[PDB]
Amino acid sequence: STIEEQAKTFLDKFNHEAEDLFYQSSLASWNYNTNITEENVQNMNNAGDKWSAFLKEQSTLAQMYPLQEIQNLTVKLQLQALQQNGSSVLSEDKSKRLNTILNTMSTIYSTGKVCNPDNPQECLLLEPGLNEIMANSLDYNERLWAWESWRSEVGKQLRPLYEEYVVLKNEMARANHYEDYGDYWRGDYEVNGVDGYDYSRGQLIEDVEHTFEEIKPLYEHLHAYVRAKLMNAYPSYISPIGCLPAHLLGDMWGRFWTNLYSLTVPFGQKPNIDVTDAMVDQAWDAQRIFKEAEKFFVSVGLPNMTQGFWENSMLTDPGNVQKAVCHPTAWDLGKGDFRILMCTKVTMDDFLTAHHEMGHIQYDMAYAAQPFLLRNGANEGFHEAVGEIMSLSAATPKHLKSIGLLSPDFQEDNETEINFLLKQALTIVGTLPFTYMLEKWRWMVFKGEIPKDQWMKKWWEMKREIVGVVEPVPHDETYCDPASLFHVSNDYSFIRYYTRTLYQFQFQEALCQAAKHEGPLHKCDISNSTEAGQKLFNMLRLGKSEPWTLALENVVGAKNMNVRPLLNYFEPLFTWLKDQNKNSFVGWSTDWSPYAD
Amino acid sequence: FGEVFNATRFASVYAWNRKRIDYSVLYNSASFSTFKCYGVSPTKNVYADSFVIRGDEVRQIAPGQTGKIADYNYKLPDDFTGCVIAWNSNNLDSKVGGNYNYLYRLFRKSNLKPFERDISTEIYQAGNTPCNGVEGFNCYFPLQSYGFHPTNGVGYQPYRVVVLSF
Ligand SMILES: *[C@@H]1O[C@H](CO)[C@@H](O)[C@H](O)[C@H]1NC(C)=O
Ligand SMILES: *[C@@H]1O[C@H](CO)[C@@H](O)[C@H](O)[C@H]1NC(C)=O
Ligand SMILES: *[C@@H]1O[C@H](CO)[C@@H](O)[C@H](O)[C@H]1NC(C)=O
Repeated sequence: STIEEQAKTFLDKFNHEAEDLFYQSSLASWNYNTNITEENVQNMNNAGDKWSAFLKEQSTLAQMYPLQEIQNLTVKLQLQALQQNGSSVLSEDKSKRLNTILNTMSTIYSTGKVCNPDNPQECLLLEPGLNEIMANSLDYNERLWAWESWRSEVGKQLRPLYEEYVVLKNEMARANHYEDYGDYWRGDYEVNGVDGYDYSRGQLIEDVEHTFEEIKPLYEHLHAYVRAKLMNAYPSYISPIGCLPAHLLGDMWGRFWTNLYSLTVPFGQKPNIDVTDAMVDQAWDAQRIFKEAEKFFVSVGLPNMTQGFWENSMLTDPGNVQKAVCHPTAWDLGKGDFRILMCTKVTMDDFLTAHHEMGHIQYDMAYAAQPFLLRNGANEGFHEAVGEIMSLSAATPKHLKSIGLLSPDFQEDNETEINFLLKQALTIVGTLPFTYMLEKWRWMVFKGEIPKDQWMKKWWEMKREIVGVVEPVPHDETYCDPASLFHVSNDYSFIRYYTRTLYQFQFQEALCQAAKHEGPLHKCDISNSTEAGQKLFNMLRLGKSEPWTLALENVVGAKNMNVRPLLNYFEPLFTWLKDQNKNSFVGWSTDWSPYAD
Repeated sequence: FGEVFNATRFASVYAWNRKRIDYSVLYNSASFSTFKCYGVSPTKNVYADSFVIRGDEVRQIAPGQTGKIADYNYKLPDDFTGCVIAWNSNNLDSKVGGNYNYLYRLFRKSNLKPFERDISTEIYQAGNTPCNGVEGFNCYFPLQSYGFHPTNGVGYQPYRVVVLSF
């Protein structure tokens, strides 16, 4: 009759009630996604509303159990997860205002479309629209026009809405016993009550800054190389001692540098390793791709996929017969029901994506044996890391030759290795400074270090001193550049990508060491390595019951993040870049501008 | 053994059916997922206890096993001298939208003694304040229904279990 037994009984009831209230919602959502009809939409909405009502009622019931008189860590974690009230802490009027602001911001982002004065009647949306121009066009004027137009409309529209959003979210976070909303976001990594594994919210900022400072030289060399190739592309627009313009980074926000590959390819004569033609020649289907992925996951040691996976999954595209959006997604409907929904085609990219979603489903199957609430990753950056390490293992040339997809006489020339490493760099290293900058700006904006009249100035100072990117057109206080991004204007955390990359490389190095692989880390394949599978599964079966530090120590032997694996993955490329940067200025000057130079 | 293994519908595990009744053609069916005999092999008063449980709880129908099914629904002695037969019935006992007919007791004050059947639906009194027959804080109905669906996993699919006690 003690509080411990009462909480245990309440959780016993809640685990059984939560199942089949989440399964029905999952089934309705799956039916809506696979079969797009209005009745399916209504069924999905009804199921979601019922599940949300059940969740709020259970939270209200669970708030009556104090955490002071609880001695078990699992019960305490479940009650902490359930008791969390969130936005309901505010008044009804405040909640309605916040919901209206969030919905208005999302709608303004989605419907936003800039139109040139020459023909206002016909103009481009965001997708594909300006994205195609920012990815494929080589015109300085067109790129600058698209960038400036999208900013001048979207940021001006979302500025006061973002200010009100910041105020309301700060109020909600303060009402929930937090310093600010940034503290609320950093609370996803808090560990407490465990000896030798505690992790504070204030430690996250310190760790991120330390790892970024350790990463900086490689980013500087990559930035210098990209700037040299860009000056080759753009003769009289980019200074050799200054930063890069924001509208020449290959995409809309400078988040990724992949589209710069064609401009910055080291050896254009040598082609990339693309096996699409071989896949077509061998008559490979989506079922074949998924069977090879399952075979790889069986070889590494993880079990094979259930029969229901092969009978209820939408591995192909039904066609015009029935409409279905097929963003590639792994579904855990509950009660041991796992599915994958994606229009798998005959392409190496689809091959890697199939392995990625297969790894997601394997991780879900691994932690499905835990109680309902404790059925997520230990922290928010583990699922994606697992998927990406599966993709890296599947993408290696050794695996391609072993599965019968690359000719045995293929020579792994070091030029191809450099090209692959530079592509990986443009994809991975070029986004870490952007993520760090954006999260730091949002955190100190929530904190209050940046007054409302210094948002744009501090934003562009961070662009200049951290990312090494300069704005092409002067901006004022009527602009809100961060809101132009999807995550910022849709209330989404962003440090997950940084932590995910770090965890990705740590896991890869750990499994390669377990697999007894000799040589470069980028030529590593964990195939046929049962010990790596054992370590991986031992980490995966914990769910979120144990602190993420404990799982990190289980895999890599370290309790915290580390960038040494990331620097080891790019060592050949780092040496090559240092060789090519002997006669170029490594760094940037935060004074030069395209308009003030 | 006719209606024992080929009944139209089986009973709930808490209200498990008990019937008083050549063990070769039964073993050679080659269609039973579990045919575990304790003490006496099939080749070498009889009670037939029939019910339906979840797929992953079949292992709880063995002597010396913990779990809610053994503690509160169906307990066997450690000196069991019979056989336990379990087979999947996904086609029979599952339907689109769920089959909520089968029930099981989730809460009790104490564990069932061997070969005990409990049917009373008295409101569980978890806390100190009396429930007074009304569900509320620290007051839960002890019986919960299985959510059997065709698309459930093998560990969540319905399983028909018959226990032969000699
Ligand atoms: C999709 O939904 C429509 C109407 O809800 C229905 O007629 C059709 O049979 C469904 N498709 C499938 C494959 O069940
Ligand atoms: C917490 O409860 C679980 C069962 O719910 C038990 O296995 C575990 O030993 C308990 N932990 C502590 C520290 O009492
Ligand atoms: C794994 O072992 C199988 C069976 O011996 C073999 O066919 C396959 O090529 C091996 N894979 C690797 C990457 O060595």
